[PDB]
Amino acid sequence: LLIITVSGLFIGLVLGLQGYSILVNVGSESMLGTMVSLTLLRELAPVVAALL
Amino acid sequence: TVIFAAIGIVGGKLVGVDFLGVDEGSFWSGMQNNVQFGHDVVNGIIKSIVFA
Amino acid sequence: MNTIAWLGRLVIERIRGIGVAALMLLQIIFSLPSAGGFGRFVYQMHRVGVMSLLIITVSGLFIGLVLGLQGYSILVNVGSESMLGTMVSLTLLRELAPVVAALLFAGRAGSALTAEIGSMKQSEQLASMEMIGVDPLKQIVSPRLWAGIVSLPMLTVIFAAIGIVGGKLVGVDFLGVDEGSFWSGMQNNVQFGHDVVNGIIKSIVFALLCTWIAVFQGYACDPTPEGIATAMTRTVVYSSLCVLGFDFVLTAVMFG
Amino acid sequence: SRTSELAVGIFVIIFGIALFFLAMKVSGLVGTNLSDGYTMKAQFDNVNGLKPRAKVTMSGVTIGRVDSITLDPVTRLATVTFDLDGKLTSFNAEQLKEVQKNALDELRYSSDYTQATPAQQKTMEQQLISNMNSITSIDEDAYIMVATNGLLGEKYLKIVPGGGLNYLKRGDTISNTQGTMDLEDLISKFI
Amino acid sequence: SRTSELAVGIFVIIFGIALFFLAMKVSGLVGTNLSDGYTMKAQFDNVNGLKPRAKVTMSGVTIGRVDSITLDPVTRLATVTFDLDGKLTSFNAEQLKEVQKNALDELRYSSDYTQATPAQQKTMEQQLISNMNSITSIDEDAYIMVATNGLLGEKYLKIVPGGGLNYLKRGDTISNTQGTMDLEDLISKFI
Repeated sequence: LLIITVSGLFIGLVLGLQGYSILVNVGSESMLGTMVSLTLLRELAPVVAALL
Repeated sequence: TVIFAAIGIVGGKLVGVDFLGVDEGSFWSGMQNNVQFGHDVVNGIIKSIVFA
Repeated sequence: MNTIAWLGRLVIERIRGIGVAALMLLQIIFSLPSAGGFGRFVYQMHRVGVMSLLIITVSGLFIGLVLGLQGYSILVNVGSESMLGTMVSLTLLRELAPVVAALLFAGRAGSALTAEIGSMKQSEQLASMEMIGVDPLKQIVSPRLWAGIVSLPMLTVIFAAIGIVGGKLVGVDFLGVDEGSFWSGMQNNVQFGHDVVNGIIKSIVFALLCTWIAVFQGYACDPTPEGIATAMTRTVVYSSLCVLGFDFVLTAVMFG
Repeated sequence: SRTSELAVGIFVIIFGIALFFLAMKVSGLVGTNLSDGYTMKAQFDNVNGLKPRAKVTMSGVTIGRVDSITLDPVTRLATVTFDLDGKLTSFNAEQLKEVQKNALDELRYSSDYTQATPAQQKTMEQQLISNMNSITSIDEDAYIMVATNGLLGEKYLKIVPGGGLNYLKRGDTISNTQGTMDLEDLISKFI
Repeated sequence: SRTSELAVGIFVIIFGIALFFLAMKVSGLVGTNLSDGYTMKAQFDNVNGLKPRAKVTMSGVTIGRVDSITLDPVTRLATVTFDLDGKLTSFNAEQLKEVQKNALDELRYSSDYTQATPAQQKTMEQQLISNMNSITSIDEDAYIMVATNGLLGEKYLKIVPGGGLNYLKRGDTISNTQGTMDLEDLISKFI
């Protein structure tokens, strides 16, 4: 439980870093709450939590 | 994976709106205004059973 | 308050446990080169590098295809999929080639290295070698370290190249966009000295922490072969907390 | 024994926390529930990119969802079945007299009375038995149409009223529709 | 050595749960408080396409969140209810006094004591005690409405502070409201 909780953060922060750096020049960062969620719900929670 | 996806989304909100800054309101709004439950989360668990 | 003392004495041990491992690392690289070490080293890179090549090539595709599937499904309603060649490339160059190729390398060669040295301590080949005076740090460890520093940046490059080619396959051959707008939308946006060379500097300092933590837990394990198998799963935890933790501290530097 | 069994118990708690956080803080399960949601049907012509399970509005505010949609291949027209609330969408025990007072007064008002005025009670005994149950605050000459929110948005349905003396049963059709329009239609819609 | 052995485990744990109570704060859950907020209300004609729990601004800065919107079926009109702040929509004790002496400079003004009454003490005695109570720094006819935040995003409430004498209290009603007009109203307006 511990190794997936603190690995839950560092996947989230880089998604919260590149997800901001991409969305600022397009300006439409009403998708930040959607482009954090839909990747983490559809792929990286099935994939990366398996390899850990 | 449920505990992975929950702490992932909360992690994206942390460096997003507390260190870079967007409209938390907007965030939550778009978040809950796009992500269905029986189409996305329950399909995010059916993948995490047949991986297990 | 006794289980408090058990937790307290455990993480006190883990700190000391690091301070030994740094001293073993400075004792390796600050040494004269052994005679004929190159023939040992190239055989070692056969073991760590060339063996792991297959599992990262065919894992290079399946990361690429899902990026070529969700990258299409997102970009169709916004219509502006002149970014498909850019939103396959810039994620695969900046993050998923440093990150995901580390967690697959800690899997195979990250953990097969701590077994091979874990087996050599138990049968006391390493003890027998010391009595002949060949000091096994320079004999067994040091070619098994330099075949890990060199062989990981030679893998993420092969990971990122087959990833981008994989995104082009299900993109324009099964769904269909302009084959011109793919590369011409790509080549213009992706600098070399800012993105690729920064995509390798991350893959060197991942190769150091993923091998030096791996080659340490084989050396300073114990015998009694429940002492090997507790250590081969002590790296793969300790690597993946330090791959991702050191990633995020790095990407804020180069892409602040 | 009890040493590890209870430290399983905080793992079910942490999973129990982050399922609630997924169910009732993000997922649309807080907004799926109706109450005696009855069903209607309407005959459209343009449902372009109008998915099922949308969220219908009436007057600036949501009321419910859209159930399921097929084509009726005998008249080449869309068929839309959709859940319609029987509570906030209709009325309640206070409002039954509040529409009985107004369906009577607007029928038997002496300028507009002669539209079956009371011969014995033909303006008054008819109007209470004209609705008596299942009736809506939804006009007999309303038009429904397809709307969206923003320059991309998502499609839903928009039940705009207008005028209206009579209303609809639980299960009927609206005699006025308006299909969706987009760029392929818009520029020709100008001239 | 139980001196540090126990000092290692204990100092982690009290700090370690202090990380978990950070995760309860930035999750949108039980933490993240406000300043003694309160629920006014207003009545639009249509806010359709509004998300609740949105932003509400004074001029261009957030002062609170929407709480609820509900319909009445008899008049077919929506009614909103929203929370404000008691640090941005409030008064200093000094600033309460500066408007009360300016209330008699406005109620019994140089022109207003000439054409309301020559001894309008009922306007003079009541501006004392009405100001002394819990009043809000939001004006008399300042109409509230719905904006859009740019071109994308989602709608939110906009307070237009047009003039003001007669201030409002907690739970009051703004009787001047403006509904939303989306893009499809604008096209039919033009061509």
